[PDB]
Amino acid sequence: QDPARSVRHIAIPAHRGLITDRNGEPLAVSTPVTTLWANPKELMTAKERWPQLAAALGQDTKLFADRIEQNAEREFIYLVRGLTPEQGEGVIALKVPGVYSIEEFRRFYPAGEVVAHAVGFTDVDDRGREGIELAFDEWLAGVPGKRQVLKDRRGRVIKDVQVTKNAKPGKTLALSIDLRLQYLAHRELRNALLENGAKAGSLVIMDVKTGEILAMTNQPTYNPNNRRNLQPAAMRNRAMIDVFEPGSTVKPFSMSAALASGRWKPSDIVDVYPGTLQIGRYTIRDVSRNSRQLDLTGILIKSSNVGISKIAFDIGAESIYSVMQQVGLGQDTGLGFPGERVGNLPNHRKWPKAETATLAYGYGLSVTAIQLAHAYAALANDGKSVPLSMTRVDRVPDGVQVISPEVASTVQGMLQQVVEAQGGVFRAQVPGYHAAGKSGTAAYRSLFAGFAPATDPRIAMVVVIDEPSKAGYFGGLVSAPVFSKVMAGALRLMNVPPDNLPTA
Repeated sequence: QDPARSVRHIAIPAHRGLITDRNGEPLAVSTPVTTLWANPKELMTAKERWPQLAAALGQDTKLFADRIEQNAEREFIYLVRGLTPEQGEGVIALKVPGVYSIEEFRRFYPAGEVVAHAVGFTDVDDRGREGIELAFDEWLAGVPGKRQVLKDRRGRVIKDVQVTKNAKPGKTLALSIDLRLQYLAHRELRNALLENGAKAGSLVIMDVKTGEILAMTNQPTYNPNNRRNLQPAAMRNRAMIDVFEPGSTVKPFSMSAALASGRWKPSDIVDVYPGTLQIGRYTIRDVSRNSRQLDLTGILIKSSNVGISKIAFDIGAESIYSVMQQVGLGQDTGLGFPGERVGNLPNHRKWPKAETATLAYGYGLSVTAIQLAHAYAALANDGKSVPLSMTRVDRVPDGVQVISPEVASTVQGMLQQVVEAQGGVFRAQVPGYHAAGKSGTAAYRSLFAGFAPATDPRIAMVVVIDEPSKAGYFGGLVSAPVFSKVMAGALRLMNVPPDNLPTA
């Protein structure tokens, strides 16, 4: 016979660590629940109790009975996982022979859909599946304990023996996300999609000095507390997973290389007439073709592919590739989110003219919205690229000085003109502040990337609107007004003073 007594092991689930926003607002909270297990050998002695037990478990009478009967020779099965503690005590109070309980936890997400992708969610086993819950799973999960119970020959629990290993609680995590800014970004991106009839979109806000991600929202979104019917489209963390060719939004990096070469200054003029440039078989074409001479700021205002290409041929692709690589376009962010996409930054030993030109005006490389925002953050932070963080930064790390402060300041002023000057991106203007930025077109994505205050930058932001299909309230670039609204609120939520003084 089997021994009259045996010492069996039961895991002790650990309490998963609290996730908060940067201000301590709870974002993911472990909630006590009760799991019930049973010894079928004992249940088989108390069959008249089964229907009441099945009812208390929310299970069908006959499906429940079938399950016990088919497991009659086992000494352990789960009856139900994750009942409320109240529902649990109700089941336990039936006093059915062979019914036992385990204290576990399940997550609740107080901000729900507002921060769905960034926070992510746990699986049925309380394990991180998406977002920060996934990226920091080991930190948040801790380590289960193990305890021993004395059982008899038929698996009846006689008593607790001891705990052999205590559970190590999961550890707390404060995100860089500011829920105040995340709500503003979530609301405005949702409104922009509705008014533009768009498929999807993303918005990222970064602190340019600290590398912190202050907001990251995508549409569609979902309620992580109720995923019954959640469609895969909604679950996608587009800001980190969708790659696209950034188009004219990378011209400022080409310009930074031009100004660093020693060969170009902002007042220089390039003749871009007639809005095309033939290089062998290939023709470089501007979208708008109403220009002849443009200064360097003009090339940006007009999104002149021709103009930036002539500059690129003069300075060489290598110098542009170097800046783009160093600011992180097509490069690992270091954020450690499994499944994050890196995109691609093409390299060559001998750069063909077509590849040089297209790199310079943003085709042939592919990036994510996070990378684009980090790149603009370096430009905004006087050329210093601080590593990205999704967690609160108290001690600011050194950044790599990727662009000289002087070149960065010059480009900031050019991008301020892109927003402010006649012919520029009118609806990107941020009332009460000077803002700086650049539009582009990634079945298209509308892109806007920028920062503010333009003369002393604090915040960088990228807006991506995927496949707009309906006319919005304002004309012009679809993503521009979203930048305007979100930047206006974010700057004020952060108490950033206006930089548009009357000449002081």
